[PDB]
Amino acid sequence: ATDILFVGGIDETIDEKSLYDIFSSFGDIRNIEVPLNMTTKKNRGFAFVEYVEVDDAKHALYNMNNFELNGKRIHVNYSK
Ligand SMILES: [Mg+2]
Repeated sequence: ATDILFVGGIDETIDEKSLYDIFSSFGDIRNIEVPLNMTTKKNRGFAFVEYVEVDDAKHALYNMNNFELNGKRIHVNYSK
């Protein structure tokens, strides 16, 4: 367990704004990274969510792994 989550399988509509409003439910977010495709201006299918608190990351990972966002099932892993 770490305070940084690798999030995969995100729908093309998800950006930093929408992922913050989803993942901020679990606790204080230090940083969110959703790289954009410089051609489509859409995400590349993954993000990093960093919590202040490892306990918040653990709660987020339990609750969001295999959860469905906009009709797509997401993958949540500890990063590092
Ligand atoms: Mg930290």
